[PDB]
Amino acid sequence: ESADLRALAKHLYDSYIKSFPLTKAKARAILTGKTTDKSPFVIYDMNSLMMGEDKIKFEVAIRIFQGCQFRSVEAVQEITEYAKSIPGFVNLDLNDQVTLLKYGVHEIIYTMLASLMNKDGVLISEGQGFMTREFLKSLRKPFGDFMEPKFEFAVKFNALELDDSDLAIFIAVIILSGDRPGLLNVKPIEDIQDNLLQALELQLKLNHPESSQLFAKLLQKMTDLRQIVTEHVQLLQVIKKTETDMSLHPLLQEIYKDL
Amino acid sequence: KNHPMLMNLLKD
Repeated sequence: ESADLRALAKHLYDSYIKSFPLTKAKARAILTGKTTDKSPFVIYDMNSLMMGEDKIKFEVAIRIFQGCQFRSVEAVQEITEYAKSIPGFVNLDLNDQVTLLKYGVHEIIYTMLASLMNKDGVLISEGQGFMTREFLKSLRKPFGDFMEPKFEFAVKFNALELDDSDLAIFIAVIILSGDRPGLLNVKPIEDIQDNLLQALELQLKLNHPESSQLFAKLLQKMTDLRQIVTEHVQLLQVIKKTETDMSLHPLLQEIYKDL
Repeated sequence: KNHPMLMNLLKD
């Protein structure tokens, strides 16, 4: 039955709008400056950064880091609320609900971060900002390579033309994974994933019939995510060695057990 | 080890 999967697909688009205030659509309207309804403040060097706050309400490299760490937590809270709305997620072994979040969360961040990105920068601060890719690359040595990996992935990723209804199910799929180290009841997690996967596959053919082997292409990107996360996890640690100036958030370092 | 902050994001 296919009309069962269209229920699950439209259901996860309701949760997605309810759990994530800035969608890809709202972000496209902003990034497509042809919709110059209310443009954002471009931050392209250290001088336009200091002018950022005064206007778009908020060392530079540390200050930008602590910024993306403020949104990181506001994403896990939205992800986590979205995690709860995936059928059967609340009924799972609550010890594995933590394992699902711990390993799956950054992968959703980078997925949805690609929405706010294009070749040149990233929508920041509810879409009121737009920090430049080059400015970020031209940061201090340990940070000149913090966002660039994500910008390279997002360019490959956004070429799939996924929309919010698409992304929703793909988001659920990533969350529900058996691969995660330390899962207890691996069996009931895989049961629901196959539902989402089936739901994903059908949603993709309906909304993108004129691109065959798209459901194919998307899943290869699910493993590309784990490389971003890993490499980012380990580069976040060598900075913890040289930068005792930093105080990383509780929630983030609660999940930042590497490997 | 069991991460306390997340469990309070699930209950609520």
